[PDB]
Amino acid sequence: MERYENLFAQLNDRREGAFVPFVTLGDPGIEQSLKIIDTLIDAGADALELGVPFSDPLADGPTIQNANLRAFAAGVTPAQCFEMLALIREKHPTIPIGLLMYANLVFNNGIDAFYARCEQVGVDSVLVADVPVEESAPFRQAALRHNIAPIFICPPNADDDLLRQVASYGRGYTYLLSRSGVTGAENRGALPLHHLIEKLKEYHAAPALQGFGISSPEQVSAAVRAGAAGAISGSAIVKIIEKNLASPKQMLAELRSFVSAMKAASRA
Amino acid sequence: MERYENLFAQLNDRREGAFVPFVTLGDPGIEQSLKIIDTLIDAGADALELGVPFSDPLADGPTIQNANLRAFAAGVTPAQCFEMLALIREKHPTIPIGLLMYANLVFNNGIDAFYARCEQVGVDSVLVADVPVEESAPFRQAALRHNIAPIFICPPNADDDLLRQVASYGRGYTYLLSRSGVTGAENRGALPLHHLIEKLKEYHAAPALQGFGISSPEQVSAAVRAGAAGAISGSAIVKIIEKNLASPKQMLAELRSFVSAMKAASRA
Amino acid sequence: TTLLNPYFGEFGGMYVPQILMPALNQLEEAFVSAQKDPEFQAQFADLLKNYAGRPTALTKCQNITAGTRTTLYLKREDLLHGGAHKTNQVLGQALLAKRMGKSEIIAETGAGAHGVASALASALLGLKCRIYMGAKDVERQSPNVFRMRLMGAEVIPVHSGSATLKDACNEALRDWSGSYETAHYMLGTAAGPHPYPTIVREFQRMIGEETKAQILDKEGRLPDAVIACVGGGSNAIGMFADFINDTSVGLIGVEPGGHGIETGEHGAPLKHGRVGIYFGMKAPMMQTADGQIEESYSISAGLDFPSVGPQHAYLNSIGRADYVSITDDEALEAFKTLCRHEGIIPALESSHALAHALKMMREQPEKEQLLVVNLSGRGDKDIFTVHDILKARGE
Amino acid sequence: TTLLNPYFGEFGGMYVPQILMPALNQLEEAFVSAQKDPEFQAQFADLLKNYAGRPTALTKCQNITAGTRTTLYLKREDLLHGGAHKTNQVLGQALLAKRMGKSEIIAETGAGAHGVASALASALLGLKCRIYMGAKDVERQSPNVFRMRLMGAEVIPVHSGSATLKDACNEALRDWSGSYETAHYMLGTAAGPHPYPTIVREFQRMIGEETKAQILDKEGRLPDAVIACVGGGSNAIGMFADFINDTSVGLIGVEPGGHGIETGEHGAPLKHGRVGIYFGMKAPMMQTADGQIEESYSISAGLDFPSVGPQHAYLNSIGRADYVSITDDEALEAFKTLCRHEGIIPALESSHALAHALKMMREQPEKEQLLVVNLSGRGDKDIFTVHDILKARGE
Ligand SMILES: O=P(O)(O)OCCNS(=O)(=O)c1ccc(OC(F)(F)F)cc1
Ligand SMILES: O=P(O)(O)OCCNS(=O)(=O)c1ccc(OC(F)(F)F)cc1
Ligand SMILES: *Cc1c(COP(=O)(O)O)cnc(C)c1O
Ligand SMILES: *Cc1c(COP(=O)(O)O)cnc(C)c1O
Ligand SMILES: [Cl-]
Ligand SMILES: [Cl-]
Ligand SMILES: [Cs+]
Ligand SMILES: [Cs+]
Ligand SMILES: [Cs+]
Ligand SMILES: [Cs+]
Ligand SMILES: [Cs+]
Ligand SMILES: [Cs+]
Ligand SMILES: [Cs+]
Ligand SMILES: [Cs+]
Repeated sequence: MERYENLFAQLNDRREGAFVPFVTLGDPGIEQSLKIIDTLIDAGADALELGVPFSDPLADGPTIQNANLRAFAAGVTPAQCFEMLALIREKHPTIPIGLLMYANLVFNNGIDAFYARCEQVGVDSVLVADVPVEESAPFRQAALRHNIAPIFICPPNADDDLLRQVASYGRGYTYLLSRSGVTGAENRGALPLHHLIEKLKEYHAAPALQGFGISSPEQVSAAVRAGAAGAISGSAIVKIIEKNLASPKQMLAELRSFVSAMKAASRA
Repeated sequence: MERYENLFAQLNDRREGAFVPFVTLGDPGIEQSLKIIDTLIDAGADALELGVPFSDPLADGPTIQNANLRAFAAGVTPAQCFEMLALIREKHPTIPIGLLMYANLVFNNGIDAFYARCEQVGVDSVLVADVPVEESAPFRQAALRHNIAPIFICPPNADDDLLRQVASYGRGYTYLLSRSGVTGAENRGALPLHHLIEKLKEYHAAPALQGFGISSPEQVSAAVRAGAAGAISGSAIVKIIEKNLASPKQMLAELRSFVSAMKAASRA
Repeated sequence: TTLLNPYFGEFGGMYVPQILMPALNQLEEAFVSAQKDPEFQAQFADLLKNYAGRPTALTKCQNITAGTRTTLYLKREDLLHGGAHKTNQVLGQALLAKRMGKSEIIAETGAGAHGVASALASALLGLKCRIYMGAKDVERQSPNVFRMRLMGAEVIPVHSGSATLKDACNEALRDWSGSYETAHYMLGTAAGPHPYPTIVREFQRMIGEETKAQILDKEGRLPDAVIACVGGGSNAIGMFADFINDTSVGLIGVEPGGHGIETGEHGAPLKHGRVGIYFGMKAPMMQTADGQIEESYSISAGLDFPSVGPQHAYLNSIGRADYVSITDDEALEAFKTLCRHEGIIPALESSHALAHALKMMREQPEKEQLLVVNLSGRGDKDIFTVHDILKARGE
Repeated sequence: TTLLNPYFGEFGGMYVPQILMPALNQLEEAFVSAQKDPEFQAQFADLLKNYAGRPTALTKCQNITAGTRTTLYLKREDLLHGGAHKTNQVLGQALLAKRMGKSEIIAETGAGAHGVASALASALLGLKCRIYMGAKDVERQSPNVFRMRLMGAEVIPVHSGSATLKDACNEALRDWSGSYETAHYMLGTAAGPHPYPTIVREFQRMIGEETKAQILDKEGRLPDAVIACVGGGSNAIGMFADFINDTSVGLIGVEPGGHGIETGEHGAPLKHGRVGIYFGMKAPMMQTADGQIEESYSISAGLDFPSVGPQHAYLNSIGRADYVSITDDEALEAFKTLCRHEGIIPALESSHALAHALKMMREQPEKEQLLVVNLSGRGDKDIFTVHDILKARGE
């Protein structure tokens, strides 16, 4: 979790929001995924959200459903993803690395052992998409025992009790959901979040990152203006992968251009 | 009916049984059927039983079912059959001609009118296969008004009441059923009929003709020995037609040979 | 002589070969005896309740009558084991066969519903069952043929005549003409020679009896009309019987109009045929001008009997019951309507009855009327037929 | 917080994204309220009786047990409208959707039985219904797809993941994640996140309640065991619930053994899978060694749910219920046996329960035992599958 604490302190000194891309590990193959991730970092990503391919990604729309399918077509396994994660950390000392998991992959060989492996490879946070706060205890406890931030979701209609729970239990960052539904760039959130942002700060929550439907520079700047510490973009990034499967060089060029633009939007 | 009275008196003087073939009118076509019928007569038939093709011949086995179907394939109608009957009578003054009908063909354009047409063309008897004695009144009354013998069936298990009814109501001949079931040469009757024959004579019934499954000379002689006035053979005759469809001359040759043999069996 | 009147006015009778008369007399005696036998009635009631599922629901259909003054109930014979009302009377007839000491069953079938009903009753009661079916029906009703064979019945294709239902009816009679000492002929509708129209009515009359009780309970009065489709007449006479003496209750029978009465391609002999004698009875029938028996055409294969039971012809002649027709297209709109608005897939046979009730409603939507349609069976069997029409139509 | 315990021992829970928690809390409140509401109970009882046909028969099957000391009854859920027990709980859930002010229904389906059940309930109650179905199931279940479309439902093929039932389960949850203010997710089995395992049990428990009353009436005692097949667990928990406190009554659940447990080609996670977290619950499931969800294989497409309801896993763990498996070949011998000897065509799902009862009998034919099999549905839908096996086998 300390990598997030350091990042947000540095960004606060630079008067800057964080820009955080999501990709699926191993999409469209292990080697290309490693190059994709290095490109995202070189182009300005402040942190990463990384998905382990799962057969049943029920919080994801079609863009990311298809990313999971591509990684499976390449034979990507969770073991290979942990090898990837170790290599990513070996290349990049300070960038916060967060995983997007589904519960079965965490529980499968023991929840404690999962978080112990995360700590071994140098992961900083874990968001388990199908574990709500009510079911979170063994996940958040294992996370904290292994110096991993458990990432909690704050829905746009969170009542005071939920805000207080997410504020108390979470570390690293608070995931500020743009809207109901599932991941995807085709649906932009239309609800003002600044009240939630203010209450999370009042309750000393981990800094908020807005996510879901973030696909444009103006949304990154809007998140910062509303008081969030930054923004996460997944589908828009994965779209670029999907569009450019036939040309790995054009794929990296377009990823660089997009991430550069999105990061530029966070400074100002 | 008088033609039967005269025939049986003449046969009694000749110490002879009657041999009576059945064929379907118009099987396998009108012209060939006319030649078939003249051959049966020339070869020794004492009387004829003639079927009008009907869509639903429910007292007939497959051999005669198929004869009906052949006549229909040739477009044979009841009107054409009555034209045939008029021509047959115009050729042959004394031979008794009996029809085998199903009820709907008799009722269709009026029961009285049916029997009036029979009298006009020179038919001598009508057997309606699906009218039991219980339903016979309007049929037997119309028959008698038009000098047509109504032919009644005596089953091999007839009780005294049935024997008395068939004896009282019938004229021409009494049809002595060989067995239960439907027409066909493949099933020979195995029940002794001489008791029924004796009771029919006691009750002054029309002379008995045994029918169903008669296919061999020995059965004709057995019918005479049991006290019947003769025997009817249908399927065996129709079989010869069916076997020889491709060769009308061989058909007539085989019909002549069969009828000659069967008639010879009635003398002795 | 007989114990009961074999005629309904001038319709009905016993037009079978002499050889079959003792079989009809035996069956009539056994039936009259069984009807007085409280062990027989109890065994029948047990099978109807615990094996077949009686009583069947009476469903009030609100969505399809919304905004009119029609109240419509459906008597749910579709819920009976086997999916059609045929099950009631085959259970009774199988008990009659046992009563007479017979352990074999002969049955006819067109589209296969009665064949399946005969085969299930025979399987339950340990009877050896053989079923005649026109070869053309065999070829087009593989699902029902396989059901009969799974239930241990022998299915014998019939190739004579037109190779359809009437030809199977003849074949069953041919067989029975030789086998009646050991086999019972389990006739599939309220037609044929006496005593079958009477037996089949009495073994279907629980339809109308239950309907009367259910409508007294729900509405406090009798229906204005009860409406049933008419193939041979069994489901309709089963619904009508208990209401015949309730002279305020309309009895409406619906024959298949096929492509339209005027086309000649229909199955409506009661109103558009000609009285003849066939299949053991004097009754209206589909026939040529010179008296050959013809097929009944309908979109619904179960409405293929080419005549009608004699009690219907009689109830019509005296004006106690009224008979109408419904075309293929009207039946198919009623099928789609019930699926979409009530979640019930009706047999296309039953859809003719429903189509007529829908017309009674739509024509006079401010007329207060309490109607019951006999939903004689379910329509799972018909979804391919309906699919194919809708596709060829471009829906 | 919740009103009811979301767990059965260590099984169950609410493993959904945070965004769906208010939807589960709303549904739980509406259910608890409805269960105390005598207007709700009366409306449900009315639909169950007059629309669906309850109570269902309890049939004593004499031919199949002849010469043994087994008495076998079949609870006839095959006679319910729709042809399977699924109809009971979809009627209850549709009433819950109305109670919450919703007029839209979302449902998942594998082989299509629950899709058809959801579509009929929605058509009856005037609800707009959309049904998710894996594209591979769509392609192989044209009859059920057409039934859903005739009933006015939208069927949406799902192409993600393995394009089968689990992927439709995900898609229904994805949709509900955005639409729950106006739409109710009508889950098709006694599984998923709380409160569904509890709701589905309570809306199926009339199966066991009726069975208890019917067996007290017919035999004067409780059964020695009640036996039900286990897909997701709804028909089995519906039969078991009212007997759980009758500790002398055995509760036997039968999972599909497919080609044989040892082949890995089966659908028996309760006994041969591994506990995981998926579809909103912690439960035994079919999964790879590294935690990817797998398909359940059975000859019976209706036994394709790749996990099992959490109450079954709990009843097993405490030894209150016992779970066994039956292979494709055992199920197919039970299907043929019931057709031939009782005239009832059982669903291949239900045939697994019957196959296990037949084994209990045959293995120990002098053991006095009173058994009830839950005949969860009819098998008309299965006659092609069975035909094709028998042909390929040369029977
Ligand atoms: O830009 P988009 O719309 O694709 O959104 C990207 C999100 N990817 S992620 O890893 O942050 C992410 C975060 C939370 C998710 O679900 C949960 F909220 F239920 F937990 C799913 C994915
Ligand atoms: O020689 P077979 O076995 O073909 O029998 C030939 C009979 N042909 S027939 O016209 O006499 C004839 C006589 C009676 C019939 O049925 C009835 F008894 F019910 F009335 C049918 C045909
Ligand atoms: C057989 C059948 C009919 C027609 O036969 P009836 O004897 O006239 O009742 C009607 N509906 C259904 C569902 C049938 O199976
Ligand atoms: C759906 C279905 C099953 C299996 O589902 P459960 O939820 O386990 O009951 C079993 N039998 C039939 C007939 C079905 O339709
Ligand atoms: Cl009364
Ligand atoms: Cl009680
Ligand atoms: Cs905190
Ligand atoms: Cs005489
Ligand atoms: Cs009369
Ligand atoms: Cs109304
Ligand atoms: Cs008809
Ligand atoms: Cs717990
Ligand atoms: Cs027994
Ligand atoms: Cs299963």
